[PDB]
Amino acid sequence: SQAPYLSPAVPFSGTIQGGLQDGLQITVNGTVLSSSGTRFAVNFQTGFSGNDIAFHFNPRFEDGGYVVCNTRQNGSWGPEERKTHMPFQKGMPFDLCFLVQSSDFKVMVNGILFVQYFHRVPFHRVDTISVNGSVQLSYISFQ
Repeated sequence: SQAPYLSPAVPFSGTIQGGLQDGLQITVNGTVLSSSGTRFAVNFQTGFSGNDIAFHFNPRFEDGGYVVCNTRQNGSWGPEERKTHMPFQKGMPFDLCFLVQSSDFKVMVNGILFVQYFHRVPFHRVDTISVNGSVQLSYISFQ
């Protein structure tokens, strides 16, 4: 059972030991920084390059607050899935949980379902989690 990453520095890249598995939970506990920019991202990808991101979760404190989800494949982005809600507040730590399922990721914010994102590329091929942008991390954990 994988040990958590404690206070990882941002921008962060870490192996997921099993790779994703149906039933796996990944918890990201962090805080958006005030007056340090307007977006951050959590990426589930294959390897460390950044060119093949199965699931890009991208909150943007712009235009009212919204979040974009997308997939990148061979360094081309597909169609964005936007949600016009900002479930994060600057200065407030959040628990952002990703549950892997057969057909989708379920994304919870403090336990409440935020977005469901259907796999565009096979979940089993994901072996890496990455965070970047305007956020400070406290931990990333696995169950």
